[PDB]
Amino acid sequence: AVKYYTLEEIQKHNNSKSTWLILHYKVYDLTKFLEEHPGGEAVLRAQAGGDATANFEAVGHSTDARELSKTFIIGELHPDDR
Ligand code: HEM
Repeated sequence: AVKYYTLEEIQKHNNSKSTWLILHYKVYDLTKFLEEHPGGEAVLRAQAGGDATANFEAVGHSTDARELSKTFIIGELHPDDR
């Protein structure tokens, strides 16, 4: 099924193990991609656990990168949040 995640639940995934984040109300686990991500782990980590939409777009990310993101899609932002 799809499953949605609350800001809370996503928040708990900001550290040492699980880097989740929200881009455009869509939740992405990239925790295993930290080193792999050619923008550094640190910035992903720092932005983990919440809205990183503005950060993501402010940096800017190609079509490839946008499509890549979907491969790391776990679900969406809970309809209670938005
Ligand atoms: C949706 C998940 C993400 C994927 C799949 C992804 C993928 C990529 C890829 C492939 C690039 C290379 C640039 C391109 O070809 O577009 C990149 C660069 C970069 N990303 Fe991400 N990214 C993600 C999320 C984020 C987030 C949340 C941040 C914000 C903190 C971030 C910050 C950066 C930075 C700073 C660069 C390097 C920009 C530069 O120095 O030129 N990324 N990313």
